[PDB]
Amino acid sequence: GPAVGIDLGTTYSCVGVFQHGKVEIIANDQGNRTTPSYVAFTDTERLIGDAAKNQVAMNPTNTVFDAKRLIGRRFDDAVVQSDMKHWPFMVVNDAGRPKVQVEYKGETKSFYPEEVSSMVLTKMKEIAEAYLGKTVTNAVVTVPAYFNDSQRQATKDAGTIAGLNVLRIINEPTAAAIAYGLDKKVGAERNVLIFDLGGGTFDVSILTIAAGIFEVKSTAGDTHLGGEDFDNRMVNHFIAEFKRKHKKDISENKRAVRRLRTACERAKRTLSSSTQASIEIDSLYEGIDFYTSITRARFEELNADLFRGTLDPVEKALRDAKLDKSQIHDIVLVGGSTRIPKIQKLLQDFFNGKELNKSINPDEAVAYGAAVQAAILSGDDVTPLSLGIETAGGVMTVLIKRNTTIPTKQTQTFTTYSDNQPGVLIQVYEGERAMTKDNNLLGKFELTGIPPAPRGVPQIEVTFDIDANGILNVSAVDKSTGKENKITITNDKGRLSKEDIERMVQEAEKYKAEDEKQRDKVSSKNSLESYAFNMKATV
Ligand SMILES: O=C(O)CNC(CO)(CO)CO
Ligand SMILES: [K+]
Ligand SMILES: [K+]
Repeated sequence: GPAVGIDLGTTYSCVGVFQHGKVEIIANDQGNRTTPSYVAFTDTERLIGDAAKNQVAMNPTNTVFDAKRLIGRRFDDAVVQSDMKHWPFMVVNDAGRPKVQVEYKGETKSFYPEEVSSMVLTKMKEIAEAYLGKTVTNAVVTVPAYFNDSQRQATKDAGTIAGLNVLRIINEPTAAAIAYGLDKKVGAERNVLIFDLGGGTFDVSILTIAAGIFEVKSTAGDTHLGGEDFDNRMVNHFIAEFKRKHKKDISENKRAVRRLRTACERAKRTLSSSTQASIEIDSLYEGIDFYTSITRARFEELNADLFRGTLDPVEKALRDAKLDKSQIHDIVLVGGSTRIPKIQKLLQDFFNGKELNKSINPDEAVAYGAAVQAAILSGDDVTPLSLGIETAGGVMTVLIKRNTTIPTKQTQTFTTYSDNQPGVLIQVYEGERAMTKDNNLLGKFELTGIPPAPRGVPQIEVTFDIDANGILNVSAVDKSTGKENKITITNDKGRLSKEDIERMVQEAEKYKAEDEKQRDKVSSKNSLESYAFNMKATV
């Protein structure tokens, strides 16, 4: 049958299907297009989704949430340890592997984070099956771009337990871009900033999209910032107001705080579309009815630090991506909290008036992209890789960047690394990695007869030329004598598939921090040696 796209989120999960040329976000039993990522254990039954969240106050100890925070992690991690403080459910050490302890049918039961996530995936699969009328096995599950291999594997394992065959694990920012069809946009290297403000998590990702290939240049955000924090500021304000107006603290009564929180959540939604919102609660504390109103401006004032702090991760992502704000070509809003007008104004003003892509429901965009990717996997002139030469230390120095329109001619000047160097070896490589060993060797040629001189004085000009056919000609000239040597590298049709380019870009993303340190180690950027570093029998 048709494959489904699943957004497994920390607070909420969404499932979508591409059928008859259209993506449909599938509603649950209660008519909700988003299902809470909550699993509840009771003396008689196991509850998943909205039902679990509705009874959380009654059974906090046995209601589980924020499993995505523990997936593919270790009990020792500071994140795990810090998070446990705010969780009513028990997290226990099992040989350093985090597991949740709950009471189920009178037996204490412990479950892995992937097991809890599998139960959420089971509900999403069931929601899809009820809508489709057919069993759904194939699925594409999304993960945060910063997730490591163990977290991604743990997510795939959760689907495997659920009975789903996970065709691919894809980044949530990449899924949002696919939903907006940024990949299908014409041209070269569009830079995309995904601004994701969920209920409990904030993510900012910069992606460069070129010829259908996505590269995650940078990631930034706050794992503990979301819409709930905005609700908390409103709740604290109203508790203070009641204490001033009626001289009572309602914080003692759990039900009173819960009723106020629900009113604050409804008011925040109203404030997204209206200037003011009304709070009406009967007998909130000691029989006193609380009837009051809040303006959008007061809501903005209560959350001013949180709203403006959103720009700081955007600034860090731009610095890590080494891009100016002007170089961003597309901005995508993901998450319900992005509906807030102040957040949109702060981002648009920071980007000097740039339009924001908000057209697809922010809560459903990641699932929408996952569904398009699932369909593509199921039935449903530019340069592919960076081209460069090896510099001293086996470093890759790029002369032609990936996705550069062809024909192109690029020239750089290099020097000897050793005193009285007789010659230089020009080694041509293809790849996105800092070291040539991690890149592909295309050809090598030798320039010799260099006049004896101190290191840094001989000048060797290397030129890369691509005739429109795509044939690469690499030439080196000794500037002192005019002596030259060149290699012609044939472009075989089908040498690289789309997957081959994707794997090498994904490898560069996985090792970006380590790759940067290797670039920092060599003092001179363009010094050339007379030997292949990869074939040296040292270290
Ligand atoms: O909360 C998260 O896990 C990430 N946020 C999204 C919800 O899953 C996914 O991108 C969208 O807000
Ligand atoms: K997801
Ligand atoms: K997020």
